[PDB]
Amino acid sequence: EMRLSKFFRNFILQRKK
Repeated sequence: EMRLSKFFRNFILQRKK
């Protein structure tokens, strides 16, 4: 939905941990 979750998404995205 947002590209903001990119910079750290590239590192790793684990919203649900």
